[PDB]
Amino acid sequence: WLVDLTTATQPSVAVPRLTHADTRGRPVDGVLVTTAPIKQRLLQSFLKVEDTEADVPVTYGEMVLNGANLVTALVMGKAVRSLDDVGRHLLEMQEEQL
Amino acid sequence: DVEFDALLGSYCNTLSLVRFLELGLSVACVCTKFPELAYMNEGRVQFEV
Repeated sequence: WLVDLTTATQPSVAVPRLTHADTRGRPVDGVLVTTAPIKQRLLQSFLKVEDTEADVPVTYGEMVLNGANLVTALVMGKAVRSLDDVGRHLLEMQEEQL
Repeated sequence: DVEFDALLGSYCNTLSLVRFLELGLSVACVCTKFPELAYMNEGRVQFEV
């Protein structure tokens, strides 16, 4: 029945960056969540504990932002070089996202 | 304002490349290929018993 738990599900799409492992380093492919009296029953005669201390990532994950950017800048005057500074402000802020 | 982002923690598995010679079934074959089969009419295989 416990094999019917672990084989009724298709492994998902995403590969994580850091993976949970043993002290040996074998990766873990699942999580059981039980109540307390069921866990005491399963750990006497039906299962075996093979490890106690695991390797676990600590940092959260971050992103690469490539967002649609918005430009609002006041311009004093109507000249060619003074209106191109709105255009320079696009590549000034798109550089800061790098 | 529509922001486009991308994760850095999780990457997909798009293709699952299955080769037939990775399988256990490839014993029961004799996988010899032609690069010309469509040009061939009735081919024959002989047995002497």
